[PDB]
Amino acid sequence: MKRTYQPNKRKRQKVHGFRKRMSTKNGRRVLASRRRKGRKVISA
Amino acid sequence: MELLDVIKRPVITEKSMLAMDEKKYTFEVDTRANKTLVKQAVESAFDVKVANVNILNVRPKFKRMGKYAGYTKKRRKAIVTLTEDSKEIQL
Amino acid sequence: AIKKYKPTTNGRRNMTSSDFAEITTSTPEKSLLQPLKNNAGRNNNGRITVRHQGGGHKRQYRVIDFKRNKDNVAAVVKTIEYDPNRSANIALVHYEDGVKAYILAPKGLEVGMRLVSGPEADIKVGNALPLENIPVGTVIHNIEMKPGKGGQLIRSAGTSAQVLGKEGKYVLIRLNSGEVRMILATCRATIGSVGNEQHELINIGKAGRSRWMRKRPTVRGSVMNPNDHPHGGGEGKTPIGRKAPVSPWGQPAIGYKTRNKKAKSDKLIVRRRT
RNA sequence: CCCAUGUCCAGGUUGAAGGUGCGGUAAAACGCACUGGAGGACCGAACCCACGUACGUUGAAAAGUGCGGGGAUGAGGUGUG
RNA sequence: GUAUGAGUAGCGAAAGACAGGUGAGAAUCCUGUCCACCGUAUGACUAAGGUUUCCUGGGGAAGGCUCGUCCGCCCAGGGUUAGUCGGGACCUAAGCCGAGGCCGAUAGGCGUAGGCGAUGGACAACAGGUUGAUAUUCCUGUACCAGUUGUUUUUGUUUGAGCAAUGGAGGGACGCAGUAGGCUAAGGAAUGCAUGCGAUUGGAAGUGCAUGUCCAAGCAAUGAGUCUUGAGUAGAGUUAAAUGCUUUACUCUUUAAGGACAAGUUGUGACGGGGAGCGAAAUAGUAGCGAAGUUCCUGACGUCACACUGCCAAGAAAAGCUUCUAGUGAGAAAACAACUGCCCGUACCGUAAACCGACACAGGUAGUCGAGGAGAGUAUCCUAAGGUGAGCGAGCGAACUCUCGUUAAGGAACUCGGCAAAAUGACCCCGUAACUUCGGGAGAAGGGGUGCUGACUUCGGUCAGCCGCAGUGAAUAGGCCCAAGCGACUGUUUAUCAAAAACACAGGUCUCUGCAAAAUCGUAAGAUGAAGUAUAGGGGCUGACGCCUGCCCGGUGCUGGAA
RNA sequence: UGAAAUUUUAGUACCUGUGAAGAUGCAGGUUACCCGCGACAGGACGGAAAGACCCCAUGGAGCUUUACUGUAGUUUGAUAU
Ligand SMILES: [K+]
Ligand SMILES: [K+]
Ligand SMILES: [K+]
Ligand SMILES: [K+]
Ligand SMILES: [K+]
Ligand SMILES: [K+]
Ligand SMILES: [K+]
Ligand SMILES: [K+]
Ligand SMILES: [K+]
Ligand SMILES: [K+]
Ligand SMILES: [K+]
Ligand SMILES: [K+]
Ligand SMILES: [K+]
Ligand SMILES: [K+]
Ligand SMILES: [K+]
Ligand SMILES: [K+]
Ligand SMILES: [K+]
Ligand SMILES: [K+]
Ligand SMILES: [K+]
Ligand SMILES: [K+]
Ligand SMILES: [K+]
Ligand SMILES: [K+]
Ligand SMILES: [K+]
Ligand SMILES: [K+]
Ligand SMILES: [K+]
Ligand SMILES: [K+]
Ligand SMILES: [K+]
Ligand SMILES: [K+]
Ligand SMILES: [K+]
Ligand SMILES: [K+]
Ligand SMILES: [K+]
Ligand SMILES: [K+]
Ligand SMILES: [K+]
Ligand SMILES: [K+]
Ligand SMILES: [K+]
Ligand SMILES: [K+]
Ligand SMILES: [K+]
Ligand SMILES: [K+]
Ligand SMILES: [Mg+2]
Ligand SMILES: [Mg+2]
Ligand SMILES: [Mg+2]
Ligand SMILES: [Mg+2]
Ligand SMILES: [Mg+2]
Ligand SMILES: [Mg+2]
Ligand SMILES: [Mg+2]
Ligand SMILES: [Mg+2]
Ligand SMILES: [Mg+2]
Ligand SMILES: [Mg+2]
Ligand SMILES: [Mg+2]
Ligand SMILES: [Mg+2]
Ligand SMILES: [Mg+2]
Ligand SMILES: [Mg+2]
Ligand SMILES: [Mg+2]
Ligand SMILES: [Mg+2]
Ligand SMILES: [Mg+2]
Ligand SMILES: [Mg+2]
Ligand SMILES: [Mg+2]
Ligand SMILES: [Mg+2]
Ligand SMILES: [Mg+2]
Ligand SMILES: [Mg+2]
Ligand SMILES: [Mg+2]
Ligand SMILES: [Mg+2]
Ligand SMILES: [Mg+2]
Ligand SMILES: [Mg+2]
Ligand SMILES: [Mg+2]
Ligand SMILES: [Mg+2]
Ligand SMILES: [Mg+2]
Ligand SMILES: [Mg+2]
Ligand SMILES: [Mg+2]
Ligand SMILES: [Mg+2]
Ligand SMILES: [Mg+2]
Ligand SMILES: [Mg+2]
Ligand SMILES: [Mg+2]
Ligand SMILES: [Mg+2]
Ligand SMILES: [Mg+2]
Ligand SMILES: [Mg+2]
Ligand SMILES: [Mg+2]
Ligand SMILES: [Mg+2]
Ligand SMILES: [Mg+2]
Ligand SMILES: [Mg+2]
Ligand SMILES: [Mg+2]
Ligand SMILES: [Mg+2]
Ligand SMILES: [Mg+2]
Repeated sequence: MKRTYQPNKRKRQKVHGFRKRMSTKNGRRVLASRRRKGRKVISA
Repeated sequence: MELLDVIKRPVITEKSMLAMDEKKYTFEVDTRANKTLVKQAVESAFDVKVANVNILNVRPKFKRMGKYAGYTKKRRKAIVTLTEDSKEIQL
Repeated sequence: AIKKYKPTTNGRRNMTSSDFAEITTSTPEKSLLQPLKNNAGRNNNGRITVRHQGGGHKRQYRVIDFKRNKDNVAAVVKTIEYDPNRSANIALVHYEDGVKAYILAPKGLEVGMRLVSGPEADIKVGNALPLENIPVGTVIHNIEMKPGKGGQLIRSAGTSAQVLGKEGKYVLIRLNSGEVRMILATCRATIGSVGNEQHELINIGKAGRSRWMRKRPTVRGSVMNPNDHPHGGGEGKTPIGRKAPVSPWGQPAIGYKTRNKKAKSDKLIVRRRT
């Protein structure tokens, strides 16, 4: 029974990282929304 | 950074005292200081001659008081070995 | 020739392959090798655009000289080599000036032949000449459609075309498909026919061999679901159950022509076939 | 599913093509030995899989375990990106 | 928020016993002894992941399915040392970003140059010791790599040593399978060597018992072997040039010669270190001391080395590196001495109680090492090194349920169905049918042998004898046959009720497609098809192979025609 | 050491009958001292899941086609370039 979550530092950053979010207009929209909501952590 | 700002404080512990017996002294240094800069700063400050400098990064350590939890500040530790025929650092 | 394996195993049963007798070496030319990746039928969007492709053995690209535009000096045929990229074999040839190149190996080519290219080259297997210089009735291959572009037509193993005549600035040609068309007289071609004629007769023998050759399984539309293929669905085996069989995207699959009706090349195609 | 680049498959068994020798013939085909080591080949661990059954079924487990079961140099398993 | 069920289910695979100690309190914590368990692992390393869980000293609120004096918990201190290891200051693959550029209601999409990007290439250090916690990082010893300064020694200074391209080249540079050979680890035996001991339960001072039985990198010398023809002439090229490289003809050489590689061995590294064991106080088995380190047997797909052979499915790139000139050039080279060498990771767990599973969860987790007897073996049983006794127990030994052993006579009468279980099972020998695509069927079937002790063996046997109910005496190992349907076959499939006759398949056939091909993704640009070209590519159907595949073109499609 | 599903309150018998037509609870009669423990599963139309069968809603979704109406594409003409 291999489960869905297989941790990996590099993959987390490459997929959900701050620079990845900033590379795309929609990723920047996510960052804006997180800031507006006030999330302490806006990116992985 | 200023040479005087490079070295922050000595480290006094069982391990560091044993090191002193071998004529190597442990100092907390600015986290951005490379061991070459550390060597220059030690020489200017203490007039001794440095044989080698071994540097290592101490990770921030998790702590908690009551309802609050955080991390101690990260540190940078440098073990400086003086040459023979050199004055000792007096603390 | 074709060697038939003894039926030692059901997989090996009925299998045949080539003996590679013509092949003289197995060490390609380092200078002419190029890297190739297996696109596996996926385009820049990453979507599968051509089904049933992918996997299989790794290959290196051999830079073939389809242009044959080096007319100054003669090229001596050094070796006949297997080419993983094409059905036909290739020939490594050394030009007397020291330039190494690969060409298609015509039927009857042999090590030591001194090929030449240019208008004055004699009509010998492996020579290259502009179509205007090739006498009628000659059998040729590696025909180029535009001058200087390099041979494009008649390159598969065992294929060949025949020169039928001249007219205006064009040359009448019967292609391997039986289609007769005009081709610009300044286009070049190689005298002869592409070697390795036996290629067609190989019996692959087992599924794993197709997988080696980079063919992934083909699934019949009749055994898909309705949302997958127009033939999909129905209880049990079903007939086509439509006006005509169609591709996965509804294009009729039997007899329905697809050539563009306003093709510019109709003016040059004299007699069609296929 | 695919791409690039790595990596894994204890140990046994069988004996294809080809080759050599001797027969045989005008030359052959062909025959007999030896050699040779092919295979989605055979048996079988690791590995992968999941056919039968019992149990489990507020479980040890939101799909498993026990006993057996199939594949195991390939259309193979698997890692990293 | 609190009840009921209820002091009920459950307390999550397995062996512990006792003595002593600690302490308010002990089945559960510590110590000791015996016993037991794993041992191709439940041992030893590592990558990811986790992120302080590591060490030391305290604590017993909560967490731990019981307990707890204890813990991966809580509290306080402490712990990760690199020119050489892995990464960066090196290279590139897939893929990604992308100056200009192309395309596009907006947003943006695509892409050249150029970059990024290891899982690959390149690249200089090892042995021992030391701490409670780090070690190829610290220390001792002995090195190497890049560079700076300086001393000395040679040689060159513009008829110019030397350096040297972003340029020309070479090289890097590569698959799979198959055995064979060399070498070394590894393993085993010895009345080899060294040390220690002589047993009390009847016997043994000997061929008794136990334990050990060797050491780098670097440097030097060599080396099992492995690959490879080597010159010369005349040309032609290599955007300029070249002595380099590529190459065409022509001579001579080719059992060789020359050249390029090479595991490993010997010496030194070593007056060093380890090492059975002996063993100190002032408080341990710890300072410290410390013998021997032979021969023989087996012997690695570990290494030479993808070396050789064979095969088809035809098996990265770039840099480093080596050469060539072009350019650049007044300084160079050697030895020696001293000196310089940055950032990041380094703790600990890691077939797990520390990772993925909500749990201290019978699941999952890449790679390396992985011993002995019997054995083909990493199977199997019992063991070595090493690790562990599983975080509720004490009784009792009812039904019933589960897991397992045995079972008179019968032997499928059970049942939807021989489901389950039983039976067969290893090796050696004899022997083996229909049918067949000649390969198989086939381990068909059906039989026989297996222990121990002598003798002789051509070393595999044979002959003789002995014992038992039984000799692959345990463990681990096919049940078989006749016949029919379906599917040719190996494969694939509904993760988690269906593994099949379903899908695929090789083969067949039809049809499209002349290349800016057809087809497909996309508004487009741009892509795949394909750096392919009708013996190719796409689509439909059928589905090995063998024998065959009849009649109908009126209707519907397609194709052609054009009055 | 210590849950859970369930649970209107319950001092919670049997027969025949009655009743929304299948009663522990209603009628007549019978039986039965109070409280438990170990077992079994006939009943509580037992628990679990606002039945998936069936029907209905001018509900939903996926699919088909010579259903209706559109439409991407493909093609043909005019016209501009
Ligand atoms: K948050
Ligand atoms: K076959
Ligand atoms: K080919
Ligand atoms: K098919
Ligand atoms: K169907
Ligand atoms: K099972
Ligand atoms: K409760
Ligand atoms: K209760
Ligand atoms: K404690
Ligand atoms: K490093
Ligand atoms: K790497
Ligand atoms: K040079
Ligand atoms: K070394
Ligand atoms: K040595
Ligand atoms: K470390
Ligand atoms: K053995
Ligand atoms: K073993
Ligand atoms: K316990
Ligand atoms: K009892
Ligand atoms: K029972
Ligand atoms: K019976
Ligand atoms: K049979
Ligand atoms: K017997
Ligand atoms: K067996
Ligand atoms: K089938
Ligand atoms: K089939
Ligand atoms: K059939
Ligand atoms: K099956
Ligand atoms: K299927
Ligand atoms: K057929
Ligand atoms: K077809
Ligand atoms: K059909
Ligand atoms: K087919
Ligand atoms: K008809
Ligand atoms: K018709
Ligand atoms: K009612
Ligand atoms: K009941
Ligand atoms: K639905
Ligand atoms: Mg460091
Ligand atoms: Mg296809
Ligand atoms: Mg279906
Ligand atoms: Mg449809
Ligand atoms: Mg249908
Ligand atoms: Mg039907
Ligand atoms: Mg097989
Ligand atoms: Mg696994
Ligand atoms: Mg599966
Ligand atoms: Mg099988
Ligand atoms: Mg098998
Ligand atoms: Mg109860
Ligand atoms: Mg337990
Ligand atoms: Mg085992
Ligand atoms: Mg601890
Ligand atoms: Mg503690
Ligand atoms: Mg407790
Ligand atoms: Mg490195
Ligand atoms: Mg882009
Ligand atoms: Mg731009
Ligand atoms: Mg290195
Ligand atoms: Mg440690
Ligand atoms: Mg005695
Ligand atoms: Mg030039
Ligand atoms: Mg070997
Ligand atoms: Mg460590
Ligand atoms: Mg676990
Ligand atoms: Mg055991
Ligand atoms: Mg019986
Ligand atoms: Mg009996
Ligand atoms: Mg019966
Ligand atoms: Mg019966
Ligand atoms: Mg059975
Ligand atoms: Mg046995
Ligand atoms: Mg089948
Ligand atoms: Mg199968
Ligand atoms: Mg299923
Ligand atoms: Mg199943
Ligand atoms: Mg079919
Ligand atoms: Mg009534
Ligand atoms: Mg009633
Ligand atoms: Mg009442
Ligand atoms: Mg009621
Ligand atoms: Mg109910
Ligand atoms: Mg309802």
